[PDB]
Amino acid sequence: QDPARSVRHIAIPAHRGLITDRNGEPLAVSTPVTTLWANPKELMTAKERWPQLAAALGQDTKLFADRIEQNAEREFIYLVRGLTPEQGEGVIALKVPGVYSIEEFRRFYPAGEVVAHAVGFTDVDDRGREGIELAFDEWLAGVPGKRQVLKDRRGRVIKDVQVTKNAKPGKTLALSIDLRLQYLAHRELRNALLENGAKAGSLVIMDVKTGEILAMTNQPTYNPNNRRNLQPAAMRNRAMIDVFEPGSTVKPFSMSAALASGRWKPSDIVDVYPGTLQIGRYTIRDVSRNSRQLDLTGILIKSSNVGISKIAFDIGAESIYSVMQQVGLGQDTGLGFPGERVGNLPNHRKWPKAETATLAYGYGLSVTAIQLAHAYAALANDGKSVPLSMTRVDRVPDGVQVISPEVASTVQGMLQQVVEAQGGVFRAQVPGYHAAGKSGTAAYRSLFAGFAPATDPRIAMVVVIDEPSKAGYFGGLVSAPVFSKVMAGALRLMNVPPDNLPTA
Repeated sequence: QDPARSVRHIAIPAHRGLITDRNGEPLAVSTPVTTLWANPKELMTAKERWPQLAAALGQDTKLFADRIEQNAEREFIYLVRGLTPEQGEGVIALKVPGVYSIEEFRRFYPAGEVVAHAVGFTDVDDRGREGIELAFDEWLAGVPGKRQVLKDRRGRVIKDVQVTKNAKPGKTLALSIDLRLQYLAHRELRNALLENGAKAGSLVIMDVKTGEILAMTNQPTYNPNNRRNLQPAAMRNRAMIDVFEPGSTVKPFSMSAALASGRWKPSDIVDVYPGTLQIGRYTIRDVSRNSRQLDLTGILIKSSNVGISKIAFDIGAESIYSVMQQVGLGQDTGLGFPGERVGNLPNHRKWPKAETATLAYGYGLSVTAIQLAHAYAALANDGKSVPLSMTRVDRVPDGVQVISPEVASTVQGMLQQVVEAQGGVFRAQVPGYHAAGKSGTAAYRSLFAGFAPATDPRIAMVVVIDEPSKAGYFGGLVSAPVFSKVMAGALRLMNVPPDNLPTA
């Protein structure tokens, strides 16, 4: 016979660590629940109790009975996982022979859909599946304990023996996300999609000095507390997973290389007439073709592919590739989110003219919205690229000085003109502040990337609107007004003073 007594092991689930926003607002909270297990050998002695037990478990009478009967020779099965503690005590109070309980936890997400992708969610086993819950799973999960119970020959629990290993609680995590800014970004991106009839979109806000991600929202979104019917489209963390060719939004990096070469200054003029440039078989074409001479700021205002290409041929692709690589376009962010996409930054030993030109005006490389925002953050932070963080930064790390402060300041002023000057991106203007930025077109994505205050930058932001299909309230670039609204609120939520003084 089997021994009259045996010492069996039961895991002790650990309490998963609290996730908060940067201000301590709870974002993911472990909630006590009760799991019930049973010894079928004992249940088989108390069959008249089964229907009441099945009812208390929310299970069908006959499906429940079938399950016990088919497991009659086992000494352990789960009856139900994750009942409320109240529902649990109700089941336990039936006093059915062979019914036992385990204290576990399940997550609740107080901000729900507002921060769905960034926070992510746990699986049925309380394990991180998406977002920060996934990226920091080991930190948040801790380590289960193990305890021993004395059982008899038929698996009846006689008593607790001891705990052999205590559970190590999961550890707390404060995100860089500011829920105040995340709500503003979530609301405005949702409104922009509705008014533009768009498929999807993303918005990222970064602190340019600290590398912190202050907001990251995508549409569609979902309620992580109720995923019954959640469609895969909604679950996608587009800001980190969708790659696209950034188009004219990378011209400022080409310009930074031009100004660093020693060969170009902002007042220089390039003749871009007639809005095309033939290089062998290939023709470089501007979208708008109403220009002849443009200064360097003009090339940006007009999104002149021709103009930036002539500059690129003069300075060489290598110098542009170097800046783009160093600011992180097509490069690992270091954020450690499994499944994050890196995109691609093409390299060559001998750069063909077509590849040089297209790199310079943003085709042939592919990036994510996070990378684009980090790149603009370096430009905004006087050329210093601080590593990205999704967690609160108290001690600011050194950044790599990727662009000289002087070149960065010059480009900031050019991008301020892109927003402010006649012919520029009118609806990107941020009332009460000077803002700086650049539009582009990634079945298209509308892109806007920028920062503010333009003369002393604090915040960088990228807006991506995927496949707009309906006319919005304002004309012009679809993503521009979203930048305007979100930047206006974010700057004020952060108490950033206006930089548009009357000449002081």
